[PDB]
Amino acid sequence: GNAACVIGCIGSCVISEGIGSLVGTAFXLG
Repeated sequence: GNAACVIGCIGSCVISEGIGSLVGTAFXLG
């Protein structure tokens, strides 16, 4: 997980509308 993914995870759970933001941090990868 790069530093860029961390910043994205901050607003990934919203655009992804997943179960939990904690899981959105994984999207940072792919």
